[PDB]
Amino acid sequence: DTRQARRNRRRRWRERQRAAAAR
RNA sequence: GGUCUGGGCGCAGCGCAAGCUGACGGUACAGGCC
Repeated sequence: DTRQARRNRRRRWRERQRAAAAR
C-alpha cells in the first residue's frame, strides 16, 4: 500500500459512511 | 443511479542520521462496467 492508496481508500470509507450516516 | 482501485502534489510536524505520518487539502484528479 501507499499513502495515496490509503488516502484515496480512506476518502471512500469516510465518504461512504457519509451516505449511510447522512442517509 | 451505483461500485471498485490508486497515483502524485503542497503544507506542517519530529531527528546527530535515517525515516514516516496527518477521518488534512481532497465532497480534489483518473479509469472501467452494469
